[PDB]
Amino acid sequence: CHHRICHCSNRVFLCQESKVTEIPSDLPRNAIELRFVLTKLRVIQKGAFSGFGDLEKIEISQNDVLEVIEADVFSNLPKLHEIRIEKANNLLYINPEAFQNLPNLQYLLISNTGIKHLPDVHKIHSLQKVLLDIQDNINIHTIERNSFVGLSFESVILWLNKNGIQEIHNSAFNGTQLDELNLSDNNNLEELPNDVFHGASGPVILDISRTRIHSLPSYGLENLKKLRARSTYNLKKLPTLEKLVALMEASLTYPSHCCAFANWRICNKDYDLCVDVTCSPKPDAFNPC
Amino acid sequence: NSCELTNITIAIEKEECRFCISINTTWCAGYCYTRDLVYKDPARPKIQKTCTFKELVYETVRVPGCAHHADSLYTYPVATQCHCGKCDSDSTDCTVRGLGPSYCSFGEM
Amino acid sequence: QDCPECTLQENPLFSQPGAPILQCMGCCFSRAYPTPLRSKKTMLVQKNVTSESTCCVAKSYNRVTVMGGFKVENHTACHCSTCYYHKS
Ligand SMILES: *[C@@H]1O[C@H](CO)[C@@H](O)[C@H](O)[C@H]1NC(C)=O
Ligand SMILES: *[C@@H]1O[C@H](CO)[C@@H](O)[C@H](O)[C@H]1NC(C)=O
Ligand SMILES: *[C@@H]1O[C@H](CO)[C@@H](O)[C@H](O)[C@H]1NC(C)=O
Ligand SMILES: *[C@@H]1O[C@H](CO)[C@@H](O)[C@H](O)[C@H]1NC(C)=O
Ligand SMILES: *[C@@H]1O[C@H](CO)[C@@H](O)[C@H](O)[C@H]1NC(C)=O
Repeated sequence: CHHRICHCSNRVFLCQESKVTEIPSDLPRNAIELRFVLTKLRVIQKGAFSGFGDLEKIEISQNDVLEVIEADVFSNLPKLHEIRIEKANNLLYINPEAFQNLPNLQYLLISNTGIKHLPDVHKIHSLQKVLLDIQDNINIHTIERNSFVGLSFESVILWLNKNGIQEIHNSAFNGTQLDELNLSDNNNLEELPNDVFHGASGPVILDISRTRIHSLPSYGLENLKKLRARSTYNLKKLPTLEKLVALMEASLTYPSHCCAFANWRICNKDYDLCVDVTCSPKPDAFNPC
Repeated sequence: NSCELTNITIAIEKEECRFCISINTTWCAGYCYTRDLVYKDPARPKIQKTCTFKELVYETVRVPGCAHHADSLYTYPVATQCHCGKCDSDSTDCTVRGLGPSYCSFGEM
Repeated sequence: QDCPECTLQENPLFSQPGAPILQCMGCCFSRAYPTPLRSKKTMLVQKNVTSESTCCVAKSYNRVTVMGGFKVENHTACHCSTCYYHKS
């Protein structure tokens, strides 16, 4: 296979190097995979990847002159399950109309970009379980109300770790089925408001490791099974096992918290074929319990 | 399983002199066993290993100059131990494809 | 010592006689090397090491229900593709 500027092999198109300044008009509609690496793209044009009814994967990596993702860009793609927006140091803005109806989306990666805000996902409406993985985006400082509603009709995994988050609004997770939520390595994050988990299932897994979070909310943790709070020094007070009923594993900071989980606590049939809280740090060298 | 210390050739790019220098070093490459889970439970063990550095060291090499631009120093990491484990997102770029260890903006081998 | 390729195998837990459950499992190529400077120019957060990795995942499947009530996948095809759960 051969294209004017993009390298091609088995309906897979890799558009690499500085010679690539605009997304080619002559890209075959049958394309399965489309990659844009090391390009001198300044903007990804309004409705650029619309029409590729076969296209299942998109990659936008290592583009140092990309600044904006226009409206209607990720539209008319019934077969797309994966988008990867990686290493885009000058990408500051994403039009709240960029992510359109993507019914088979399974993975959205936004890593190491300069984006000032989270992506607008209310128009995705995927039929699939979605993994929204947003990491190393130091210019993202706030998760606003209803940030993930309409992303999926299915349960969702939300990796919002290693960004620059310091504010989380009430109901930020409303109208969402939260499977897993990772807020770790957002060091400036000082508090989890009480209505953070308002109108949201779960999460089953929560990671607040290496955060200045002082306390957990009174409700919303009724489904929490795994809590990861490594180097979460501002906590010190945890909810009672009457509130964390579902909790079965917990990797915390203070060994005093583990002592409280010990000494207190079937199904028809490595694998968990279905007993107490698997807590750490658990040292006996100093206790105190 | 078959993740081990392999010999590689890397490119050190002196942008100002419009060339790269080749340096044979030791890094990681090989195969790791993975399992795609059949039962998608939120508390399931969704964990995948990759072939990557277990421990590393930094090495400084003298990169030549040309004209109007003097010879500089460049520090690069070297694999010391490889393992099939988690990709350390803190230090590593955990991706599908990179530009290649011997990537140069001005040539090839 | 060797690493068998990513292919369909019978799931021990969910499989039953006459009705096995097929799962993608095996080995895929993954590597690591220092990040080229060209890449470092596009990274707002610097990463000195670069990991290129692929994982054993189902190319296609069919949602089924077994052992009274378990919504499990019966994998029909496998390939080494994108790793979603390999990072720390
Ligand atoms: C919560 O989400 C629903 C849609 O799922 C919406 O109708 C409602 O206004 C939202 N509530 C708040 C508090 O924003
Ligand atoms: C790597 O290269 C060095 C020097 O050429 C050699 O001693 C060594 O045997 C090679 N093999 C491995 C696996 O490191
Ligand atoms: C080291 O690099 C040279 C190129 O400079 C290459 O030809 C050779 O295979 C490498 N290994 C040894 C042991 O010289
Ligand atoms: C899984 O797929 C195999 C092959 O298509 C089939 O024989 C088997 O009946 C399926 N298992 C279930 C539980 O439907
Ligand atoms: C990363 O590499 C650069 C030089 O290439 C250096 O400034 C930095 O200290 C290295 N080490 C770490 C741990 O980032």
